[PDB]
Amino acid sequence: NKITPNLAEFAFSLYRQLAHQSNSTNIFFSPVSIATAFAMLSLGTKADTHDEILEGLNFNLTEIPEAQIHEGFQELLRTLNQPDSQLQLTTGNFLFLSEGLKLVDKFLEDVKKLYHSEAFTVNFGDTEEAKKQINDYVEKGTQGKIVDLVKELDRDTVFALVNYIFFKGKWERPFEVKDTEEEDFHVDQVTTVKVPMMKRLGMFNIQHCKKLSSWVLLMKYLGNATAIFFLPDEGKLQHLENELTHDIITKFLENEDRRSASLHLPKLSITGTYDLKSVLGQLGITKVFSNGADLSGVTEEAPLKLSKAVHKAVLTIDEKGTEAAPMSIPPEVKFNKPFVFLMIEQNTKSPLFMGKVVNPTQK
Repeated sequence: NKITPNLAEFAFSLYRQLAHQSNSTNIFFSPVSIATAFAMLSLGTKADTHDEILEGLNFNLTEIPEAQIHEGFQELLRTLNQPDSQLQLTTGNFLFLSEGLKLVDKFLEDVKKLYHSEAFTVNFGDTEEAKKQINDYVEKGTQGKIVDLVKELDRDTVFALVNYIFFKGKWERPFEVKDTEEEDFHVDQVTTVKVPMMKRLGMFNIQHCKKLSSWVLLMKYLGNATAIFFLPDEGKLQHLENELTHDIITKFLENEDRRSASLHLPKLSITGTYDLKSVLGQLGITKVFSNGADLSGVTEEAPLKLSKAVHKAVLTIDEKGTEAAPMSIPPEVKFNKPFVFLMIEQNTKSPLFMGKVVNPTQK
């Protein structure tokens, strides 16, 4: 591809932003899902409001232009939602604009054409009636999987953006279920939760990276995906999260050896809701949320500005995989403690998902 280099960093710089604010919760989101959502939204913005968004995603408009970025995002977004694509990954965008605006046509047009997104006008006057239409709009277009999302709306809201994404993959080489069994997972030096622990002795592209001071495991997905797990040495969690860099993962990936290992990957299902305004705000993206907001590409009547931007992602990890099938002690590698992981898109290498698991039970 050609944006992986930047989304990769966006992914990271986005991560150390949500992690900074609560090193006690699980963290899970799709860097691509979001960039896509703002790259999409950028379509209806102009001037600085516009350039500030694409830059905020680590793009340098003077060394590459939009009419190529949008090109790249769409090439990737296809890969995922594609036809044969049985990777089981759903994702979309909701756009709620205050009813009473002659919204430019072309916009809605492009939006629901390339960036898989739908627009719905609502009555922001009634703080509760909008809350209602929305929570319900979402619960309908989400197949009833996301309920009562928006807990509480604002008062002067006039534009709201909801971005979602569910994912549950099957591995190339699956785990027998008769083998998984409950085990201790040390979330803290004091707390300990019991959790189902999938286990399998196999040939892995696992290796103990000294630079990151942590075991790094690679697990291929059935499809155009790949998951990389990082198990950090005692108290090296913080370090790991600090020394991570695209150039490093990139190298790891390149290598092609493989050695015996006894894996203890935990069976888990986690999600993560986040309010982007604040975070992206820290990452440079402000105008679209401020007052000047140049959203002329969306409406030409009154002023307008993104008031709320929410992101919900859901992941499920299990033993599922392709239906099918005393001489050198292999290293035991048990993920029974906080660990960081990242999902890559096989073709483009872009960062599909990113997270930390601090408690397999927490929600």
